[PDB]
Order: sequence, then structure tokens, then C-alpha cells
Amino acid sequence: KLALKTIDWVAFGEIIPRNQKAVANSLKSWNETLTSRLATLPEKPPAIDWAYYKANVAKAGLVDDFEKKFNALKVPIPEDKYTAQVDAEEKEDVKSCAEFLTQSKTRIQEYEKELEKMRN
Amino acid sequence: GEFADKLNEQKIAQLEEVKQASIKQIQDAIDMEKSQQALVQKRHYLFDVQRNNIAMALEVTYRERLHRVYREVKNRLDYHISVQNMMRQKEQEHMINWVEKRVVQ
Amino acid sequence: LDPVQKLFVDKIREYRTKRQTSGGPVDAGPEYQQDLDRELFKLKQMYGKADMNTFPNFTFEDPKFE
Repeated sequence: KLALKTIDWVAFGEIIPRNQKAVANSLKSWNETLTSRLATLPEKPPAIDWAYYKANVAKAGLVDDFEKKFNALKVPIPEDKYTAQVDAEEKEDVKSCAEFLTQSKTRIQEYEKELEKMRN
Repeated sequence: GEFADKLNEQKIAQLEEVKQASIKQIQDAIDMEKSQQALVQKRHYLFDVQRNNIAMALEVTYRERLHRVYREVKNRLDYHISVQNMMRQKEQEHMINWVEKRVVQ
Repeated sequence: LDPVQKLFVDKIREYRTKRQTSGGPVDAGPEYQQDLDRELFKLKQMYGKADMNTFPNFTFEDPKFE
């Protein structure tokens, strides 16, 4: 079972600069593609009627050999060598997060200070 | 008499710019706040889409690997049957020709 | 059509002599192997160039991103 950070798409639409809409588009479709994909690609494949094959063979314990070999062959799960995003994120927080937010707050302060005066 | 009118119209004009500024500034306190709220939640989603994409792509891959092992083994198995089947047919085919050639003798 | 029946007999007998024969496929003729080999080759085409007597190797593809 997978974890999958939930996602509201209209927000995602609203955070991409225009010069980057391209990327964002491809990112969306891949997701959709990928999703469709998993809907159709089953967790595991059909089993294998070993008895039947054992029932119709000719080379001796080929089937026995194979059933054994099949089971307790552990297929590797692919390394996630791909989360450099975590990094590209933390980076854009240096950027977006703090820097902008800090300045926005300060501007909201002065505005407020400016409404202060005007009350008197 | 005029003393008043110019001054008064002056005095109104003022508070007319005052109310105006005041709306315009509070509208801006407002925008700023929306800008923020957005950069907040908002921005992470981009990276979340990306991380999600990865997760899936590995799953598909894992699954595909599994399917491949199946197809390939089964494929090796089915080969033996298809072969066996071909032999029989050919052997059989041959027998009938052996028969007629002999009975029509 | 009563006389007609005693032919079933004649077929069996000839079935019998064939079936009673153990030394490959009866009355070889070099062609048999040739044809055999030919069809044995088409199946290679169908099923792949591996040793079907053997359990398969696997080197898996890395994932792919678009």
C-alpha cells in the first residue's frame, strides 16, 4: 500500500509562473497517465497452474525446478534514487517561503501603521 | 462667504481622498494576505505532485517486473506444449499417410 | 452395404502394423527431420531465442519518467 500526498489541482494551477506552465502541464498528464496505468496494472500477475504444466510435460523435474525457482525468487524493488525534489523544495522555501513572506509581513505592517495615522 | 465654500470643498475633497486611500490600502493589506496564504499551502503541491509521480512510477515498475517474470516463465512453459503439440500432429499426419498408402495397396 | 462392413477390419490391421513399430517414425525418409527442423525453427521465432530448457535470467529496466 502507497502513501500519496493528496492534491488539489486548482491550487496547483494557481502556483505556476507562466514561463513554467509547460512543465506543470506535463507534470499533470504524467500523473493522470500514471494513475490510469495503476488502475489497470494488477499488484501481482495471475498465478501459474503448475500442476497442469507438471501434468503436460516431457523433460523431468523442469516444472518442479521452475515452480521452486519461481517462488523464492525475490524481484528487486527499484531504488528511489529520484527524490532530489525534497531538495529543490527546501530550496524554494529559502526562496518563496521566508524571503517573500518576511517582506509581505513588513509591508502589511507599514500599511497598517499608515492606516494608524489616518485614524487621527 | 466664499471663504467657507473653497475651504469646505477643500475639507471634503481631503476626506474624500482620505476614505479613498483608506479603502485602497486596506485592499492592499488584503492582497498581500492572499499572496501569503497562497505561497503557504499552495506551493508545496508542486513538489507533492512530483513526489507522487515518483511513487507511482516505481510501483508501476515493480508491478511490470513481476508481470515480466510471469510472461517469460509461462512463455518458456508454453513452448514445450506448443512443441509437443506440433510433434504429435506431424507424427499423426504421417501415420494416416502410412495407412492409406498401405490400405490403397 | 452388409458386405461393405468387412473393410473397417482392413483399416485396423494396417493401423496395427504401424503402431506395432518402434524405431522412430515408421519409414523415415530424410524429409521428416527437415520439416521437423523447419517447424522447430518457426516456434523459435514465435517464442524467442532462449534455451527453453533453462530457467530465465532477469536484468530489469530502470524506471522511466516523461
